Amino acid sequence: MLKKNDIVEVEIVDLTHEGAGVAKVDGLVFFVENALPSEKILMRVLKVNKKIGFGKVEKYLVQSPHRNQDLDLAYLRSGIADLGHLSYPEQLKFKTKQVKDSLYKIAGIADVEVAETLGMEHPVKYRNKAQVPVRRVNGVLETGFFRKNSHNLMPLEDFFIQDPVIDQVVVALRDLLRRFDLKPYDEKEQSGLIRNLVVRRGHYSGQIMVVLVTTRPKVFRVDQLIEQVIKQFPEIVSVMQNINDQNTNAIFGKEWRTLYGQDYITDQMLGNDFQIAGPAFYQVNTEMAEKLYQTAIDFAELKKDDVIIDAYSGIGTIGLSVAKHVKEVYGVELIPEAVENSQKNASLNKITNAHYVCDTAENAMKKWLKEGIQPTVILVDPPRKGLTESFIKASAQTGADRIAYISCNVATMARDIKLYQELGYELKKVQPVDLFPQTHHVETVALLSKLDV
Repeated sequence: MLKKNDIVEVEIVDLTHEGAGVAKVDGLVFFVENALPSEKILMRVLKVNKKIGFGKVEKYLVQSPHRNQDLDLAYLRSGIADLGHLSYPEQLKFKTKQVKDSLYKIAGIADVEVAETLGMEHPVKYRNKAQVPVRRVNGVLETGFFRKNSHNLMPLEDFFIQDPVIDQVVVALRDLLRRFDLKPYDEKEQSGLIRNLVVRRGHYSGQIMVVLVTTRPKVFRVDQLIEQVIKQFPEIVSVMQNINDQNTNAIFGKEWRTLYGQDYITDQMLGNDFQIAGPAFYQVNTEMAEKLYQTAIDFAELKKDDVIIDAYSGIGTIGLSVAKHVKEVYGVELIPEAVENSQKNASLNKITNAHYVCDTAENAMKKWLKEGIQPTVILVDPPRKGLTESFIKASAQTGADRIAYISCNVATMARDIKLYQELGYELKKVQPVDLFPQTHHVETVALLSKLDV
């Protein structure tokens, strides 16, 4: 029976969703960082639980031909790129396999085509938004990212999967915070001023918003700091302050202040302009979010007479992306300011057939149906937990023939598919999309239809 710090020769026989190698020794299932299937390693036992254990590679005996040798290990240990040590073609095959297995094991479905995962051509340097903690590390204010399962900042300048100009702004801000003697936040002490930096840069527009996330309102000589950072980065259009005075894992507090310029940037997606506030949700991989939405559009076979419900519409990106293709878009969104933003974004693009309600999806559907609206397509991008039975039955009660389910969690998608099948919908096609390349994340578009069943 294995002990911690034992060294055992194992063959890696599987890979978890989150990118851990799997070995099976002495009745236990071991999870091993930075170890790929068919690799043979000397494994250092780090921890033994009842049915599972944890290990480390002491030495590679056989390295996989699918290993990417050039990845800095910082990106695995920060969880920035959980699959970054796997060749990109095998990353895609793995995400495809996971979708297929979920549909079979959860929904009992084995006869539906699952397309190979849509990948990114140069799957690096892509995020249009940084959220970096600011902490003192080794006595110096640093920017970086937390080690996995911790709040220990790893100082980083190159974030691998982030816009390099954003990386440069974060470094310039780091150095200005140092020159101006501004103190980083200390979670244990609840001391200091600077908690986080959020930097958004338009993928297409290059417009930059700097958010200083601070514990207190007053930031000494911040006007001179702003004066100098905009000298280095004239593309900065907004310097915002968010005050978070709470002991919480949430990034943002309630109060926002504009210190310079605008309180938003403008960026483009599928040909439309979007005004993006500090706390708005906006896909960080614009290049692949465009392909994701294009996939749902293609699956739904959108016609100019279709009436679309954009369920959980946010600041409007999905419905406004399809608005030019369909008769009417009805968006439901629970957050009123998001509805405000989606109305502004419709107006900015002169889109007049997109209408938003702030309500629950069930109540909006009830009222829309009472108003005579006859939905024909529902586009829904549920949270990780999937849809409720109430939502599924309500969406089915609308009579909508096609439902494009944009999932960030294949497991809850397969569960929801089962109920839609009981309700008379057929699962027609499935397309995984690599929305977050180099990571574990599997995004899936599923087409459900009660036509031709």
